[PDB]
Amino acid sequence: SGFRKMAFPSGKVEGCMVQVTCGTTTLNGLWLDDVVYCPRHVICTSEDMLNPNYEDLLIRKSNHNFLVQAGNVQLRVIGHSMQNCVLKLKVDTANPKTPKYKFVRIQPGQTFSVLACYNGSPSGVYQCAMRPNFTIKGSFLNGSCGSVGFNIDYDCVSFCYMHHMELPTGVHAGTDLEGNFYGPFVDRQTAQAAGTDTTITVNVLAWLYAAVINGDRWFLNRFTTTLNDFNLVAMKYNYEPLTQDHVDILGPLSAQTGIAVLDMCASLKELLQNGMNGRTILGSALLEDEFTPFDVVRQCSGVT
Amino acid sequence: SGFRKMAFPSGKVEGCMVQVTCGTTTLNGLWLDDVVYCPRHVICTSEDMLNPNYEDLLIRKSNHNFLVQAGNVQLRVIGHSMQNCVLKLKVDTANPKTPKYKFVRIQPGQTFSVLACYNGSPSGVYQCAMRPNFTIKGSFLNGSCGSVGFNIDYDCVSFCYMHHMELPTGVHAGTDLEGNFYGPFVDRQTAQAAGTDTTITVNVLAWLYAAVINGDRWFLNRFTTTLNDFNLVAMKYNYEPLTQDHVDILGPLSAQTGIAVLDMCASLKELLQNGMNGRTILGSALLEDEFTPFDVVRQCSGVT
Ligand SMILES: Cc1ccncc1NC(=O)[C@H](C)c1cccc(C#N)c1
Ligand SMILES: Cc1ccncc1NC(=O)[C@H](C)c1cccc(C#N)c1
Repeated sequence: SGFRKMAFPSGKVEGCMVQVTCGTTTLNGLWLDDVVYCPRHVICTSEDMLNPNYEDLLIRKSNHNFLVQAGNVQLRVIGHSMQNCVLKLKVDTANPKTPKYKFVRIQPGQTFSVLACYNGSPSGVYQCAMRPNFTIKGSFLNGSCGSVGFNIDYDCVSFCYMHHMELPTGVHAGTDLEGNFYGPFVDRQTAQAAGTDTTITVNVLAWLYAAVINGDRWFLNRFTTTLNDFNLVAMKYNYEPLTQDHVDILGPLSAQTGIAVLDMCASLKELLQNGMNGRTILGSALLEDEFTPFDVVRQCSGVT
Repeated sequence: SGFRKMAFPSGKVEGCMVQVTCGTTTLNGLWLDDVVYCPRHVICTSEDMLNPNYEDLLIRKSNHNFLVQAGNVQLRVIGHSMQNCVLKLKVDTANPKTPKYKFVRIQPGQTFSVLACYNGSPSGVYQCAMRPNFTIKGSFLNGSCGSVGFNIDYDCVSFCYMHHMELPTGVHAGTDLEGNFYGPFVDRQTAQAAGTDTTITVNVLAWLYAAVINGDRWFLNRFTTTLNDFNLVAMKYNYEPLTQDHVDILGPLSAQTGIAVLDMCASLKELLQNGMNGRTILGSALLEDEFTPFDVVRQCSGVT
């Protein structure tokens, strides 16, 4: 009973967080095996950020200029390399708390947990979605760079995001763990446009199924629709076009509730055209898009 | 930038979770030092739950009937005792992962993180508030009993809640770590009424300050009010009466934004009387009451 914006248990990721300092800039690093990963802008001063030449800036640095502190003890840096927008610092000690892990690049519309950190220490954990425009609406202040996003499948942590930047609009941008930015962003202090965002249609449908499972059914109507008709409405309301791939992953929820996907699309169509009329669904007065079909299945079945 | 429903990092609590089995009933236990804490209904069959006599039921049990498994290894039970609605199982081994901890009883309207667990394994973490009627609107399925709520102050985990029961309305009830229920509930399979709930006024005000800090200011108006006038409105909308104690803890937010508490009460008054008019505040179309003034200060300053 009940449905919450649940994050993964952050324990496995907490054991990997370290503080990385280079010059007078300090941020967070991810220590997996004998490598510490962090945003390459750790080597920049505030003035360098205006128009950095990272290759030239990194050439002035040596292994002894990167200070890595894991909790209370100091790690010895025996190598350094830049991969895209991340720095990889080779250390002489493998992290004894390294969980089973993978580096994955998530698709827009997928969700993940963020462990927000400052000075190598965790402050909080929250669940969010990668927006269709490749930004994340996080909660990050200065010093939070190097904080990571992840998913967990039983004992394996799949790291998908590393925080790098706050756009002038207050939304956030970052990279995968190979240092490739999500979206069109660059690690530079320059105004950068994030694309037009849209609502993650499949996620709203998954969340409407979670509402039915937990007893919120007032929005169910006597109508149905077609993919074409629904997509005409989705376009008018800046929702992502629904595809047969989206219908396929909603199948387990359709099977559990007996509500055909296209019948749920007709309920979504009426909510888009009429609004909530002062009512709520799962404690929300808007259509929630940060739960994927997989998240709803996992939460509603109790997967640990 | 940004404001999220952030939970505490759950690492310290994950290291304490164990599985407790007695007969054919399995639930979660909390292993701190050489004691495992769990709901006393672990000793009941489904039929016993109709009208349990816990003293008589516990008399038929011996130390060897309580199976405690911490991850993969079995703990040896050398003592058992019932304290209110919790069972305390003395084990021959102190948990090597015991964090610095306290047992605290929280007041209604306070917030905390829940680490939802099944069979001793963590599935997710979420932040919630203790409702003024002493229920929590969690996300719990069968097997989640023994999952705990907590807060963390630097290195100290203050355990405040242990999950015990799902009411017929789908809301949740539980105890402090001394086994005293929050609210008028009893650990019995009988329909039980939770009081009339109200909105946590001080929390909504704290969240309106968080919105101002992050740029959502459309709801600020040219008006002010008095505690008496505001409380007339709060009563009409089933909001908790605001006291000078509530005003006192909102002071740091009033100081940061320069918006007097009573001026913020006047904005809240207009939002209660007029609604949001199809607009949102911090990504919400309703007035959010699950962030205390302390949570907003902590999140907006980056406390780790
Ligand atoms: C201030 C702040 C708040 C939240 N998240 C990140 C930040 N910090 C930043 O955005 C830093 C100053 C920055 C500036 C320009 C480019 C990059 C990159 N990549 C990083
Ligand atoms: C089914 C379920 C879902 C979520 N949370 C708890 C539960 N489990 C329960 O509420 C169990 C069956 C129960 C029955 C009656 C009294 C107590 C107590 N104390 C416990």
